[PDB]
Amino acid sequence: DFSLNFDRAFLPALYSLLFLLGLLGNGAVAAVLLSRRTALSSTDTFLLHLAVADTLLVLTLPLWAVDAAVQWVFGSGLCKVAGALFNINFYAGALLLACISFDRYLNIVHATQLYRRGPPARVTLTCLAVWGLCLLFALPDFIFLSAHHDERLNATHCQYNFPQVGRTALRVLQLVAGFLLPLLVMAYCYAHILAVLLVSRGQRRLRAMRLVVVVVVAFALCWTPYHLVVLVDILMDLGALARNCGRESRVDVAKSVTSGLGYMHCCLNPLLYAFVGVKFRERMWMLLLR
Ligand SMILES: NCCCC[C@H](NC(=O)[C@@H]1Cc2ccccc2CN1C(=O)CCC(=O)c1ccccc1)C(=O)NCC(c1ccccc1)c1ccccc1
Repeated sequence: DFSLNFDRAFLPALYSLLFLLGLLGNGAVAAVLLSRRTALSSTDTFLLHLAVADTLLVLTLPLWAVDAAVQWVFGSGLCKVAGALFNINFYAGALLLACISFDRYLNIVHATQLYRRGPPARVTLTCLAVWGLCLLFALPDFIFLSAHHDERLNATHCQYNFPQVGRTALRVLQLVAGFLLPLLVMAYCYAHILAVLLVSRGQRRLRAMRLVVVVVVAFALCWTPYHLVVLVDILMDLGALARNCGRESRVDVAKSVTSGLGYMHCCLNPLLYAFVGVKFRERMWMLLLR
């Protein structure tokens, strides 16, 4: 019962603070961006969509906190709705970070082949593609997610009724599409950005390099701890390890803590991609004056 009590005494407050801070940060980013009368640049649009995704993901948190505390008490319909929202927004966030990195790489590395004389380079096509792909990936949540009434704990939670092979397949898709592909795209793009910036000439390059390194390190540190534990759980399930109660409890608590840390990244997104740029701070100041 150690894992259950730890969840009870630790998830409510953490998710409450995440909810407050995410609603106050990503909402502020969204408002600052939507306050713009003129056009919005490519990275501005991607940041807007990222802010919306993070807002929804944090919005669904308190229901999950209640789930951890006592039990699901909203029926299966809200189980399905919340799960779909969660997965859609998580995948959207990952792919939007990858798209932001690719846009930065295109603008800085291939700087002389994409030059434009101050037009709006509309990028809504990729945003629609991202959202459609996220819906396609979340379909299984729409299909399977239900609220089983456990006869072992007498509880009632939002869990999948997949077959075991299905659970492993969904875990593998999570790992591949949410972590590995975004991480590789980010790594390539930002390594090339650094390679270009080290051989550039200016005084603004230093902050750019530091920001790039911080962004990559933040993503890696925040998300690796959870995906590594997910890989350990896959290894256990496929027979690569021996099951026991103590290991089960360790895995459960580790998953809880690592997931908390991971959603802390969607909490921190405003502090890295939005508030550090002079453009966004100027827009924020203008808005607050208004
Ligand atoms: N043993 C019971 C809990 C097993 C799931 C595990 N729950 C947690 O750890 C914490 C703490 C915790 C404690 C005890 C009971 C419940 C929870 C809920 N948690 C949450 O925050 C929400 C998760 C959730 O109910 C959910 C999310 C999406 C769709 C449907 C449901 C977890 O793995 N959650 C994050 C994970 C994931 C969730 C569901 C299915 C597959 C994976 C994830 C999803 C997307 C991106 C990254 C990670």
